[PDB]
Amino acid sequence: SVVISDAWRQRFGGTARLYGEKALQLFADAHICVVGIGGVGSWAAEALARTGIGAITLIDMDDVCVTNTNRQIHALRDNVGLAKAEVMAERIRQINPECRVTVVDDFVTPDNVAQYMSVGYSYVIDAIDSVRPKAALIAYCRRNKIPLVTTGGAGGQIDPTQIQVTDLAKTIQDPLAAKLRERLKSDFGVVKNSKGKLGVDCVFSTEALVYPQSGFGAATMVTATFGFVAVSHALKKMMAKAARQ
Amino acid sequence: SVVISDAWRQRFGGTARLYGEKALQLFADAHICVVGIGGVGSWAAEALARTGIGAITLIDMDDVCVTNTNRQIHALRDNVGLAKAEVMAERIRQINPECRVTVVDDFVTPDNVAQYMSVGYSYVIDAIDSVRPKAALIAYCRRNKIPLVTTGGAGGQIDPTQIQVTDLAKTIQDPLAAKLRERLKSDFGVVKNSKGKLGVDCVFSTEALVYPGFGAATMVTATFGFVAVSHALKKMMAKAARQ
Ligand SMILES: Nc1ncnc2c1ncn2[C@@H]1O[C@H](COP(=O)(O)O)[C@@H](O)[C@H]1O
Ligand SMILES: Nc1ncnc2c1ncn2[C@@H]1O[C@H](COP(=O)(O)O)[C@@H](O)[C@H]1O
Repeated sequence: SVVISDAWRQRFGGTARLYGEKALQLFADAHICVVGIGGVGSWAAEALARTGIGAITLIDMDDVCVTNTNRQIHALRDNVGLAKAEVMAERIRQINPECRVTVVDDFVTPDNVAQYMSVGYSYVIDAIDSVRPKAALIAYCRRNKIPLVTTGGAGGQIDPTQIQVTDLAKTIQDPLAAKLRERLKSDFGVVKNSKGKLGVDCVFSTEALVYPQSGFGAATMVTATFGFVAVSHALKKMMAKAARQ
Repeated sequence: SVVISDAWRQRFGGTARLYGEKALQLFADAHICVVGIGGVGSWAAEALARTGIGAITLIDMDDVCVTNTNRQIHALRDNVGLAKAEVMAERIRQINPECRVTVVDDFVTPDNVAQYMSVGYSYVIDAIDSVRPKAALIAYCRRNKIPLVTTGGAGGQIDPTQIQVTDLAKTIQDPLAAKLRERLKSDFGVVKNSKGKLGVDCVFSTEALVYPGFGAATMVTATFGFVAVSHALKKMMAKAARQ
């Protein structure tokens, strides 16, 4: 068990009062991986750190670009050109200097997924946009019963009150999730069971897509909320599993 | 009237692709006030900045405290003891150096609300927690037809998906909103109309409250702020539309 220090309780006393003391230790002992530190994942990383999660792995090899500014928490003038994962790690150490943060400066691929998932995470939050690796990550977590939550496309959306969680097989107005389902079947033989489910939790929105005005655009209000609903769903699952034990 | 630089178009290309060029220009010309830079308002200030809003005022007098860490974007070790509004202003300038950020290092009170509120804001986001000033700010904006969105209670809640916007008269499960309508009536004679509405937009959640000083979580308090900002932008855009 990670030891909760007096400074930890000052930082996260509001966490303890919301979720209880048992959950505070559960979160301090957790190890959560965020794959893709972008429009969804950067805000997922922020939320985990601010809810007293004791260890966080960040996996991404992209750098902060000026064009990230609309929707990524790490996109500031002074960060531009630095590695997203490294920049987010430094911000997490500012939120909670006792959080153990690991940076994997790499992309997940069908060939390295086993080694990066081999670590035994409490939860994986998949926030990547490229469909091939996303399918491979999902296929691997599902087969190995690794707790995972994924996200459909967060672009082309303006209403954060329509964001919610469903089985991946049952999303709508999400072309990314549809391509994902195709690739899961075609490359990994992962298909719907009899009850019509893939057994994979997906954050999506019922909102009708807003097509490019002036690729799809995006807004913090929506993309960040994707990440926050992914974190809330993961924490809730973790707590349910602990109580069940 | 703000001339959108190319640097601005590089920052907010994605904004333009989502809301359109006309909206982008409307946001660059807007001036939005955020009152209370806490678990709700700090994320609202952030969303405002990252959506290309061209002028932002922040009103708060409190300092960043370690206990803020669970739910406020400016709560970081090196910021502790600095004025929240100034820390947030500095961050906004790092998001968009061309943004015009004004810090009011004061609390809104029933005696200074007209002086601060009547600067001609495009929109006011009220994210204050104290009931009496909050009633006063709502009553003033509503009497003066200042576009306002207010936020109810964000603490004691774990489910960001239950957050919504409705007329302040129709909120449920929110004691802060209930106390506000009471105070509005008693101290300002602000009361429901014919249609049952008070004519005030309120961000609230239908979730039943979790009693341990409620706790709070970023995933919820931030989403209150994000939903306030999306609502304000929708209303401004709809008003622009209808020329
Ligand atoms: N295979 C991958 N592994 C890890 N991160 C990825 C991978 N593919 C894409 N990403 C990242 O996922 C993030 C997607 O965010 P966005 O551009 O905001 O949708 C970006 O930061 C990408 O660099
Ligand atoms: N009358 C007021 N005028 C402006 N800001 C206020 C007022 N009362 C409270 N606040 C701020 O509202 C914020 C509430 O945040 P929280 O404590 O997270 O609800 C804090 O940063 C307070 O300092």
